[PDB]
Amino acid sequence: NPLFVSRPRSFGIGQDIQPKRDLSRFVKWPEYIRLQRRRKILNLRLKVPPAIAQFQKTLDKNTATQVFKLLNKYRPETAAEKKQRLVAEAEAVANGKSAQDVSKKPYNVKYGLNHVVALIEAKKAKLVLIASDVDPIELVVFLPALCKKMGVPYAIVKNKARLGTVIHQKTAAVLAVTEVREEDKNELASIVSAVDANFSAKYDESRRKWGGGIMGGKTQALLAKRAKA
Amino acid sequence: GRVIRAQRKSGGIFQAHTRLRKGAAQLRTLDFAERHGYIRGVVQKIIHDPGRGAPLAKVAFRNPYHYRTDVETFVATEGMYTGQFVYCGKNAALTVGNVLPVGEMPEGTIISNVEEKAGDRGALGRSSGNYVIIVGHDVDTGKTRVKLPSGAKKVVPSSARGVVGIVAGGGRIDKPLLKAGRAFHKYRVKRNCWPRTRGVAMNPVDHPHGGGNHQHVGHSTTVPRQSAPGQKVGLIAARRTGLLRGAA
Amino acid sequence: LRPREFARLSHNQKKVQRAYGGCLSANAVKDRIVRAFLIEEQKIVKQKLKQ
Amino acid sequence: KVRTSTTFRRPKTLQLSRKPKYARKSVAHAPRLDEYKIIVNPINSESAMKKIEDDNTLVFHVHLKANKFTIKEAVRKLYSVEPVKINTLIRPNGTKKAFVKLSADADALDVANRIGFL
RNA sequence: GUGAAGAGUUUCUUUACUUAAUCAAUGAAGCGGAAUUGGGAUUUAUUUCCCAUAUUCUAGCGUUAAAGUUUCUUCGCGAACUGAUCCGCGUUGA
RNA sequence: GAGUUCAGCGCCUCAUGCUGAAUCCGGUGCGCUCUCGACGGCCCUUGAAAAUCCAACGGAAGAAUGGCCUUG
RNA sequence: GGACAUGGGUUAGUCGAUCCUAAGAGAUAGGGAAGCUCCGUAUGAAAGUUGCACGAUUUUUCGUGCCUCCUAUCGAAAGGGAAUCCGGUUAAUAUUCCGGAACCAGAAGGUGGAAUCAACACGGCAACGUAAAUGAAGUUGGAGACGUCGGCGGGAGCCCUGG
Repeated sequence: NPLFVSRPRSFGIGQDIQPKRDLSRFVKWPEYIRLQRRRKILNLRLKVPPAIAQFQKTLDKNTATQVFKLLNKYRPETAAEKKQRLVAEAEAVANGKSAQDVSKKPYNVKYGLNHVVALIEAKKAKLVLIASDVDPIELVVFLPALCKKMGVPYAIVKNKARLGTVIHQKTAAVLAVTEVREEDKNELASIVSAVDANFSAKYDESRRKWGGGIMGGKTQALLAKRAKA
Repeated sequence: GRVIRAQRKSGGIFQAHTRLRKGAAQLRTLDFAERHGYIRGVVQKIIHDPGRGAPLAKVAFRNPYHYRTDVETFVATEGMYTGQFVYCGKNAALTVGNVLPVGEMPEGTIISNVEEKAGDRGALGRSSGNYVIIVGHDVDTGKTRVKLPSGAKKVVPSSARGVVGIVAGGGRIDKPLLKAGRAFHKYRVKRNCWPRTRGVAMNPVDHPHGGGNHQHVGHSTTVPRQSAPGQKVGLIAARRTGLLRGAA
Repeated sequence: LRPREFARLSHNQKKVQRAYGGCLSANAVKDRIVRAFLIEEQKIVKQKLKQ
Repeated sequence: KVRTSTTFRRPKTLQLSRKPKYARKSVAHAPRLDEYKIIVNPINSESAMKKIEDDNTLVFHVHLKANKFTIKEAVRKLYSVEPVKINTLIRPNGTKKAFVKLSADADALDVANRIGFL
């Protein structure tokens, strides 16, 4: 015990070699990492037009959870389900009526940008879910305006990947709900009411609300200190 | 005509002879130690740099981040000796041989190897016997006014570093070369610029001044500033000519 | 000897039996020892007197 | 994700080895320069005769790409004699000549007699 | 490009900002802001109005952690915190 | 035991063999060439780099057991 | 006859090239240029070869992890550089062949010696010496590695001189 003695290091300027510390904020990151970080910085800067800034507003956790719970009950058939249905239809067709006599009416969430746009124009989509991270934003920038013009409920949700998960795809740009079962009629109506109270009721206000335009970083504190005194 | 010697000095055989040169005379990388406190180095060598009148100083520092030592190539200041301790930083003492920010020093101090911008590792006052005088300061938008060896007044940010003292080497131009041999040896370790043939001694094809039955220019030697290459010879944009009979 | 001729020698023939032997002279080693001891003693004195 | 160095370096990948679905060449080539391409013919000039009868060395006309290892192996497996040293020469005509010294337990004269150029 | 003034439904100038663009340096090595801190002024006090750093030693050395708990419940040179305050849109400067 | 010089024998001489001796004692240098050692003068001229090799500071790691038959 | 014809002749771990770098040349990243191509050599690059026992029977180079200012090459038969001498031999080769006598580098570990009974030697005041005298990373230092001229001192070879 007497042999065990304290040997501290001052770590001051010009005294001891500095210990190992995190240098991530000073690391020269690769080009693609720098690009994807300075991109988000650039979007934070600059005045974003309202048609693009409207996608920064997204459904909260509980409504998104409720929406996806409704979606999971209406999902497209997988490969095994499609094969089984085709086998049953083929077996029944030979010794009976057509496939419509053994196959029920499908109830699933419509997907595909062109298909969803056509449904909105045809006033058949009772709920529209628009991804908030579509890299070419022109694909969905007109969707809120089209939905408002056609009077159909539309909501902006995160994770286009999560939207594609329900339809068993890597990524879905937009999902549409047209027909729902009786046991889920009330759930769809409540979801529509909550969505309309957040997006349709504020569409006119969001048309004139420019996004971004925040200096942030160090200069925000610098301006605050200068304006304090 | 023909391409003149001035146009031919773009490189090739006109490059500097740098085989025997020991390295650049940069001060140091502006780091945390110099920005906030000071760092101590030991002058381990004072050597001669071929092609340069002033001596050079090899100074060994201690790396603040790794187990290592860094050897610098300061421009030697007069009075410096091997084994001397030099200090570089904001909190360094006003002693000859130390490197301090210009904004941390009083008015009228004589310095050398002064930075034009904080971090370029020395730009002003580097030749032997030359120095820069700190004329004044300005705290608001911190900038320091200094007087250059040519008499010009320059404003620099009050974070540029300079070495207290005068560049070693004293008065070198006071001694005549006394023969072409000394001139030959002086410029041999510098570049291919010596000797020089007069333009009037050439032919009209070679130089604008060449030709004629007598060695003469025939046109005013003062040429405009906006002169094309090949005719920008003689006195370029001369404000005045003749003996400087009184100047300040 | 030439630089590669030292590889054929034994260890004791390229070194003097002393600290820093074969790298520093005896006088240089003595100066370093005295300088180290004196500076450390004065560092202890400065620490104690700084209170 | 603490980084103690102010630089980013590429991480380590598996780097799987080649598992081709077909051999690029159908049939492997036979060993080139085995023994018979290495050893061409003996030399029986006057100097060669003196070498055999005095220095116990045989003189050969080895191939240009044969080295002192392949020559030694070829001599061992073609004449059942163990060389002790081999000297290589390239003649002004462009052909390689080999001086192969046999051990003291083998007479080059009888070996040359067995080969059939004496 | 973004925000403030001014001029007898408009664009001329300045007066600021950086994210466009430009320059320089570096192994893009410690940038900014909070919390502790005491000389300090409010004032029967509250950091409220204020900025504070650890190495001047003479040509020595300084790296691969010591210490403190506490997880093991010490073959442990065994894991973690701490020693090295916390946070972040910016490698730093112009 | 090499080389050199001299003296003989065979006398086709064959392996060109065999057989006798000497190859010793001293000295010299402002001498010539090369080299080494300690110096001095000159420079506003200060008169390459790298491969490679060596040394030092430092302390990572070690386990032979029965005062003797036993390891690294 | 250096002509003509027919044959023969050049033997290396130690001599050079090969290795290193100089002035320079020149891919790669990247940027120009209609393009042939130009600039550019850690340059605005995710530019890894290397350091460390975590598995591992039991006395060891085989898959992770955490890692730190490395880096393309070409470029000297006068620059740097590991190491061979004597005698003899051929018609013609030899520091290469023969006889004798050595040296250097690399690889395993074949013996002997040395220290360590419980881990890493002694002697000398000291300069320092020995037959050995455990030493990983990291860092530092030295050699390589250096101008010119003049005189002085020594050695080798040659020259000269007495038997």
